[PDB]
Amino acid sequence: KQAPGVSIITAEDIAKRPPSNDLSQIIRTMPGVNLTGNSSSGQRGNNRQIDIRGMGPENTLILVDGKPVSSRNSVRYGWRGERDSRGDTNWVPADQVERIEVIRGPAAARYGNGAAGGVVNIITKQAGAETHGNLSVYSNFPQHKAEGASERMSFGLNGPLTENLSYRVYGNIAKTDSDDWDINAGHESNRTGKQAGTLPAGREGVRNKDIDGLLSWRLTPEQTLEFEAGFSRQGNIYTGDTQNTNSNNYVKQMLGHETNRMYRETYSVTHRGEWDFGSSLAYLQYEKTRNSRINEGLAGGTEGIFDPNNAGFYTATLRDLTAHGEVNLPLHLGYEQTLTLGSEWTEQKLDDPSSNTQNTEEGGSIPGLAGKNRSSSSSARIFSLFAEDNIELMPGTMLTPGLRWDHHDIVGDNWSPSLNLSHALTERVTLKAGIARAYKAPNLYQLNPDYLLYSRGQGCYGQSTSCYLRGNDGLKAETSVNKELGIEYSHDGLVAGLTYFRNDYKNKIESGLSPVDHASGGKGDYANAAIYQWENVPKAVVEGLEGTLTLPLADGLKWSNNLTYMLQSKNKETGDVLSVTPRYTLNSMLDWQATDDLSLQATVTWYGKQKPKKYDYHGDRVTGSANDQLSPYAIAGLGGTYRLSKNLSLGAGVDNLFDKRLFRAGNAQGVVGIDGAGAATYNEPGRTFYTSLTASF
Ligand SMILES: O=C(NCCCCNC(=O)[C@H](CCCCNC(=O)c1cccc(O)c1O)NC(=O)c1cccc(O)c1O)c1cccc(O)c1O
Ligand SMILES: [Fe+3]
Repeated sequence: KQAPGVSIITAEDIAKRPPSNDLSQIIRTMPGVNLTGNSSSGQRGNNRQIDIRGMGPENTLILVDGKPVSSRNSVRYGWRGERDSRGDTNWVPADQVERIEVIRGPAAARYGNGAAGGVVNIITKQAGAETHGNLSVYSNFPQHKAEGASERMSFGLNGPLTENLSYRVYGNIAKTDSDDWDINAGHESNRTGKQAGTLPAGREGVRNKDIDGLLSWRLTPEQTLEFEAGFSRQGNIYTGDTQNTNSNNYVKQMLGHETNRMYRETYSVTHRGEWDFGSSLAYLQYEKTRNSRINEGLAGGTEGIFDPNNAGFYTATLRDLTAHGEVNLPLHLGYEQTLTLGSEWTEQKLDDPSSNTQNTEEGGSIPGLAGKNRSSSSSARIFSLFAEDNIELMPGTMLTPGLRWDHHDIVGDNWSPSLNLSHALTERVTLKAGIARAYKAPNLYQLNPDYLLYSRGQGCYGQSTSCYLRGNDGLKAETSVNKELGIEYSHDGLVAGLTYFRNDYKNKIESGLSPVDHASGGKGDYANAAIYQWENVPKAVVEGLEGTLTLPLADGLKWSNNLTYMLQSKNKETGDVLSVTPRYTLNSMLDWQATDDLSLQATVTWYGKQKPKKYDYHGDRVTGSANDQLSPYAIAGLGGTYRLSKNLSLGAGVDNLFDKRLFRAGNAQGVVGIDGAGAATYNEPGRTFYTSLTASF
């Protein structure tokens, strides 16, 4: 379940540490993985997503059965690098997952665009030779009522209909209540003036509806043809969250209301063929995401708060089209080896009405940008060709080179080579090394010169004068040279391993630091504002350690541990951190199979210290509560699963047994009337009992 670079989570693991609702909860406990924001602002800080090796969650590519999820790219990408999005790990329900694969660093680059951190691939349970199904229910109960409880019901149902014809379907209904609007009261950062009384929000709630159907059709013994369609819906429950933690009356009106809904529809055709020379796979996916939410402002403090002048919903639409071909070729030659050949094509169409609406009446107008009625539409296509060769130099030693070439229709050509070595120093010991250069295509917001934010001063780098920030079709893609060197002892369920990783991070895209221009005209002190773009930041670095250790204490009894230690995370231009992660993270499970029918689990997670950014949006050094750090802390849990028959199991447990709690105080830095909160940007939920029930044939 842990090799160097790679982790599997199984369906059995999902049962022994049941997630509330989102899978991020269990995915984040792998080595190398954190749950964090994309950037340092702390904005939308209770909306944290899976991060691989400190590279940010935009560089974690989420797959379902090998097919991209791109839905979050429908949510506005803000000045400071965040989206008001819960991410893309909540589309498949926990209890219909067969396994999750997490692939980190150099072994992930070959997957291409947006895998600089790595790939997380959520794999669903499939039909068997007979009809099976299941019914899974989960329900939790926080000690403190402020905190939102979660409820989850999902079925699955699968089998043959003819000898050439099979199916699987599932459907899920779930709800995570929001935190009370006031859960952070008395923990909030200092707030004066007109910002007096405002609150850093707790966790947003979500309602889920997921329905998938799959038909697998065996055209020949060697040819399989699959069709599936997916329908999901998430609607939130709002609890006061605003980009800057300021409030108005529209915010309060909606408290408890659904203010955003994502409908996600996937249709896919997949043909899979296994024959003399080897294997073929090819697929078409159409993902259509509709992101309906309340119109928000786009200027300064008003960025990311509901806009009262223009009340009501807009709908942003993402149409994402993915097609993929491979075959593979066993090749007997100088070295016995295996070769893989493939193209990939994608199209991202984005229609977003609210995002390109900022006007130029106050900061003065911008040559080449119309102040009104700018386009909704943005798009990019990448075409890609690749080949991997997997090579047995001598038994138990493997070499895997591959080349990916990608043509982005705007950005141009990218070349992402890779090379992955494993060696058995001993029948017990294995050394692994990898060095790849991964690829990140600028997202459609960064790329678009119709996308325009404005600030009167407070958000402008290197000045207090008003400024604009503008998209930039000139940009280069972000690339990263992800190096990793690791060693693992592995014998009779004793596993002990330690990996060092460094990713050299080139052209990270980010709000720029110097004006490229100045507008002309507009009003008063704010006239002739500065113009900044999205830049490529020349160099950044992340660096750290991953470890695993697994000891069989006796037959009934297994002690497992995963360790992340983050050495460095540095924008080498500004010297500030890229993300806020914990210095280290240790997850420890004890697994007692107390009887053939009772399993018991104890867990602990230790989080290290967390430090905020050094510099504000001006580039100046922060002060007061902006500096505040989060001390190390641990979260422990007990649970069990009691099997009542082959057809019926029960679970129960406690998460956060000693009620260690944390509270979102605000964003990192201070603005006028709103003191910063440093690293205290999220809510850690308290003691929480849970129960569960799984019936299956
Ligand atoms: O005095 C300023 N703005 C006008 C005061 C009335 C606005 N008061 C508000 O409560 C609201 C919300 C203020 C909440 C605190 N501000 C922030 O957290 C903030 C964050 C990032 C960037 C900013 O410019 C911010 O103000 N501001 C606006 O209506 C506003 C409109 C257009 C352009 C802006 O930059 C805005 O902030 C000002 C002066 C220098 C620098 C600024 O960023 C200012 O907003
Ligand atoms: Fe402002």
